[PDB]
Amino acid sequence: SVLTQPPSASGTPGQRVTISCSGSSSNIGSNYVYWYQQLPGTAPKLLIYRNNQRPSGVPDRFSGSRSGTSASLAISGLRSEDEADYYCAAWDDGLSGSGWVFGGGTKLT
Amino acid sequence: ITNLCPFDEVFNATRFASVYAWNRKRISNCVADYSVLYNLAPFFTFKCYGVSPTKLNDLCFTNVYADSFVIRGDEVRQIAPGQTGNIADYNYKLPDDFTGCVIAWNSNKLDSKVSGNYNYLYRLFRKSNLKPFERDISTEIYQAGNKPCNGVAGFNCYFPLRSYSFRPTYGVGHQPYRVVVLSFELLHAPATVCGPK
Amino acid sequence: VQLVQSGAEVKKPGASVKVSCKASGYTFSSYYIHWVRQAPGQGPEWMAIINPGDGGASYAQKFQGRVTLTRDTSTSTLYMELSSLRSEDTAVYYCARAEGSSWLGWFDPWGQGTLVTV
Repeated sequence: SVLTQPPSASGTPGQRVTISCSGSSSNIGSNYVYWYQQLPGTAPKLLIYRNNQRPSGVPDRFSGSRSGTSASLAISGLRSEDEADYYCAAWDDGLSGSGWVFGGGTKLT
Repeated sequence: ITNLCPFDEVFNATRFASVYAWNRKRISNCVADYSVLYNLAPFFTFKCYGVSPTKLNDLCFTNVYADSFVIRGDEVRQIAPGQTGNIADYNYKLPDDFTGCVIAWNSNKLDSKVSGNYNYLYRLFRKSNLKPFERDISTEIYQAGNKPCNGVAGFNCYFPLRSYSFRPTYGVGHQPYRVVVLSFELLHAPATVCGPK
Repeated sequence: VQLVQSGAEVKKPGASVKVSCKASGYTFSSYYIHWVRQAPGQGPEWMAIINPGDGGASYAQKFQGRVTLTRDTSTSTLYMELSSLRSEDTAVYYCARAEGSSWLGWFDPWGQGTLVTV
């Protein structure tokens, strides 16, 4: 597939907003789901490992899970420094080609 | 009346025999619990011919055999008896009155490799078909043309064995799939292997 | 403990380009390398897999043939030569880092990136 993602997600400081990638079988159902965070004017960075506890170090406010054919990431404590974009990564195992299909693009306020 | 069968000694082995050199096994004088088979999700090929799996533990057998090999996805369909293909006519085939059944699942996380893996290979050129449940080992040079060629290969004299090229970035139907096929002789001799009663 | 890229500029259409990033730090022959290129206005894409030493690589569907990939040990460099450039392939080049002897896993730190436009 293409791992359809919401085009943007706005919010207010102190509010908890959740972003969630939408997928299908053999892409979210079978293999792991990751989450990568990119800041403007920098290089892409990883945010999570296998859909579970934090990778190495971050406030516990960042967490998420996966159900069925979709996965969700819960974000609270919105800051002006956290304004960025987030991507999903997972294996594909599709027909005629199987790589690292990423997500689309989301805007955070 | 004993402890258990070496079921995990085959399904969980690391090295698997190639197509043209499939190996048997003597599973006997043990106690078999078939419930533990239902553990891996991708049992997309567990269709069973001789007996129905649901009523699989209320009777038992005389002798069983566990073959095993690694093939590609496209030919997973042609393991059932009576099929026609380049692997069911020259490398391995089953008899018409087959009893027992087949277990297959995908394995593209262990038997595959980024560089590749030229360790599994079949036989494509052969003199003719082979009888059911038969093995061949000879690597004699195939003589396609009507000219005497010995040892030296090339045009009209080919090498019978060709190798797979497994790679992670392939698609379904080209990735390696492991296959184990059993064989049951049902109630024609003293019983040897079964589970709880 | 970090990866460093190179510099590049604009290249004419219908030509070939060279992409390379020097590596320093961890062991060179025990960690796989991922290639990803990121185009503006969308997400990034996966390119190929590398296995240092024996230079075995595997490519995806939409990028087979057009991509040449090479590695060695003494020089400790990765060669990424793209061919038949078109105006659609204006994107930044990222050489990534992997779990180690396994193509499936998380991503260790990336590079600073190299941009080429057509």
